[PDB]
Amino acid sequence: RDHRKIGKQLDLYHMQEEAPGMVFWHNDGWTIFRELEVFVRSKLKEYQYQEVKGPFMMDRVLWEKTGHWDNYKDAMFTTSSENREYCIKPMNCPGHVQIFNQGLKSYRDLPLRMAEFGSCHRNEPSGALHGLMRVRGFTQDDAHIFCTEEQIRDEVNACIRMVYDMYSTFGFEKIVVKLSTRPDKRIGSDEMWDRAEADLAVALEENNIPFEYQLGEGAFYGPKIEFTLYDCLDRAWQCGTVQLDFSLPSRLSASYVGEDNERKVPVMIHRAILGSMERFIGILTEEFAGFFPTWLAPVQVVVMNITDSQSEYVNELTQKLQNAGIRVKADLRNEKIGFKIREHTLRRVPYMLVCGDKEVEAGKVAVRTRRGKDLGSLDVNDVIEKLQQEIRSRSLQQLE
Amino acid sequence: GRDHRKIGKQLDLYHMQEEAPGMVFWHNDGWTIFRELEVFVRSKLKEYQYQEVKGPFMMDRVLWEKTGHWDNYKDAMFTTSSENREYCIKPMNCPGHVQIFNQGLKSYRDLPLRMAEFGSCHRNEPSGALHGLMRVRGFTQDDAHIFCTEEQIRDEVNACIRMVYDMYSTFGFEKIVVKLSTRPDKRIGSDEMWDRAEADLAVALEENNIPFEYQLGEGAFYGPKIEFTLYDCLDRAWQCGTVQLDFSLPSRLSASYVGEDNERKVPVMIHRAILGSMERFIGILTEEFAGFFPTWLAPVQVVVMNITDSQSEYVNELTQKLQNAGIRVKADLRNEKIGFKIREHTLRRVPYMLVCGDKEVEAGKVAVRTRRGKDLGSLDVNDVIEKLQQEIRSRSLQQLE
Ligand SMILES: C[C@@H](O)[C@H](N)C(=O)N[C@@H](CNC(=O)CCn1cnc2cc(Br)c(Cl)cc2c1=O)c1cccc(-c2ccccc2)c1
Ligand SMILES: C[C@@H](O)[C@H](N)C(=O)N[C@@H](CNC(=O)CCn1cnc2cc(Br)c(Cl)cc2c1=O)c1cccc(-c2ccccc2)c1
Ligand SMILES: [Zn+2]
Ligand SMILES: [Zn+2]
Repeated sequence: RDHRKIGKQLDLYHMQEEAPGMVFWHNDGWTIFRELEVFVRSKLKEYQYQEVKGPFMMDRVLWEKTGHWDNYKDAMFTTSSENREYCIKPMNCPGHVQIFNQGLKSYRDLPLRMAEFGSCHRNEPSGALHGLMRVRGFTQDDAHIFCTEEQIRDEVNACIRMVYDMYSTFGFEKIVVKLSTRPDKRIGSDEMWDRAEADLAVALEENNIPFEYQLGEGAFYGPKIEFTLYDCLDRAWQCGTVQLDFSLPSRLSASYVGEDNERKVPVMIHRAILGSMERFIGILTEEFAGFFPTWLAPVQVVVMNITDSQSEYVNELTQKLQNAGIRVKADLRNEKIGFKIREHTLRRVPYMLVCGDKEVEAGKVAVRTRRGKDLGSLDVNDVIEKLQQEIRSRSLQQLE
Repeated sequence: GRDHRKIGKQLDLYHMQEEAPGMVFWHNDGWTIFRELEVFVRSKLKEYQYQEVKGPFMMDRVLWEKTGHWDNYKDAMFTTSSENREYCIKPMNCPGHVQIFNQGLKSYRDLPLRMAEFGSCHRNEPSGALHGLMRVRGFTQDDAHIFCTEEQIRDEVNACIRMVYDMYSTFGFEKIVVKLSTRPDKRIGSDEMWDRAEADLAVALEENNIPFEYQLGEGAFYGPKIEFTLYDCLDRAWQCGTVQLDFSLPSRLSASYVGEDNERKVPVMIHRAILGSMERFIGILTEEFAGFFPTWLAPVQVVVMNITDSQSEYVNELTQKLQNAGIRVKADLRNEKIGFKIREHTLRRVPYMLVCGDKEVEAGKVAVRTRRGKDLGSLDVNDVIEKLQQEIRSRSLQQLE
């Protein structure tokens, strides 16, 4: 269950000293990444999020207005052109505010939910880098909700539901929840923090989620909820964050025309659920020990003949699976069926569809799992229908 | 007028600002177009048997010095530093593709190896020269590098040419000008290697019956090239596609494979992009169609609306059915005149406006209006869904008539 070992074995990715903590995604690795993106996109649609894409770099002057420069400039990559200094984006929030600030906004536009697969770069110490877990370049399943003070509870409620919804897909049901309260140094009144902490608390209560306080660990600019999932080894992974922000919109001149016709500053909610896509792929690799659920598998089905005699039946079946939208390969090599099964088992291919004379003659196929189980000979169309359902449902469980 | 800048703002596709010169903020509807263009390219990558990879955003100046690009183009590169080490923000994807190729033992059986990437490139271009989506600092290349043997070059150039015209024809671009650039004075390799390389490009074009003009002496140091310039409906020239042979970079970056003789051999590299800059191509398409995108590219493909509050449930039902069919659809149940609603969706360039009166609800039908203003009449819901699915899946340039 070492993602670095499994990563090399299944040709998913590699790292080099020429680019510390920045992943070279190979074909099969990039297939997993993209299917994870497709999955998160389906949830973005289901929870009424926009999806945007921001530039990689923006003027340091803009980043100075955020307050991040003074506190995190040493963790930021910088580059200059024509006597102007640009920061390579470590976060997507300022970029999202720039898009919000294009066009006059009304209370009618709120809540405005803006998601991005945000490419972030952090100048992390090289010596502390570790595989996909501790990197310099990562992709955040990021979103910023612009909303009224009155909309916070409902919007945080929806974030909590989305968190549990997405973790459950991967078989993560043990979640530890922590609400971080007002720190010693903070902006706004004690009243603002009372209401803000209460909003996070009520949202968790509305979802029947038990939690505990991290007293005084809240950010300068608002309280947060943190979600720690536990893998099958009972190891803790902090992935999910919901962070209230009463600072950044004001700092970056974000406003909307209220129902009272007065100009108002929107509340900002930061949330990531997976956190780092790269890290989450790392966690899944170790969770499944490379046995990715069928919907995530680089190659989902290998169709294979026992002898040369079934080659054309394999070709027809491989085309049928291709047409069904399944990631399929034909193994037509002049090798023992045992040799083929062993190789594709080692490559963690969910299903091996074996075609002998008996299968061809009956219009059936013999189904073998990477777990070494023989499901027997089944109707081709019934198997294809079943594989499609398992893939569409993003099921953790293989055919019975 | 068909200014991509004007349409980009009007349809909420993108914006650019002084704090990020020549770099694009893609808004929801613009990012929808970008992603559909990506889906299209990926369909071709599968058909033409390409792998798809993702490389790091930055790599050590030391490696960029090995390529030779540093000496020639250091001023056009963005650089950043960490722990007394200088890094270049990648202006090209080729060195990264070699890095992935160099991982794992390669044999002649692995060739041709076709490696594609939607490659984030950055060029430190003069800020005064930037304009719209056409000249930018940050762009995305529909890039690929083919690692092949000398013998495989002609066949791989042939497939590249077919892919180029396949993609350009999808968008209705049939006027393509082609230029073959031959050996310069300072070049690598034998006169014989250049003889074979130039012939491979020429014969590939001739066999495809592609008229081309030679650009004698204008080829690169490291090999000859074909360039494809497409013309829009205003007869403006856009150089988008390149097929560039490279007998230099694989050697420079220690690329090798085990030949059939079990001896180490340097692979030939083919650089190829078809759209060129994805951002620029979207700009070209925005102007070509004047924001009237073909249905498959349209941010919102269908709007379903009611005549009274009686049909509001039937509209919601039809809206869900269209969504399940894989169509980008929205319901408009607002208390506004039908003439007001249809004008808003026509201005937003929605291909199809589906209207539900009592006659439509009763018959299980829907009235279909095109954004051009053609009334196709009251048609069977399932007939309409299947017609829309076919138009989208075929990526048809034309709407139902
Ligand atoms: C959800 C986003 O919209 C939000 N902007 C954000 O990135 N929040 C952080 C957690 N928040 C913080 O970490 C705040 C403190 N902090 C820390 N390091 C920084 C480093 C830089 Br270079 C800059 Cl500019 C700011 C900060 C900063 O504010 C966050 C939330 C969830 C997962 C992860 C994460 C987990 C594992 C790997 C990578 C990232 C990070
Ligand atoms: C297809 C890729 O695999 C290949 N690497 C590549 O990018 N080729 C260039 C055309 N090639 C050249 O232009 C070669 C000369 N050149 C010029 N400027 C550079 C600037 C830098 Br900063 C560096 Cl590092 C290298 C070069 C370089 O080699 C190419 C090909 C097709 C469209 C476009 C393009 C068209 C419009 C906008 C943006 C890009 C560019
Ligand atoms: Zn944020
Ligand atoms: Zn290249």
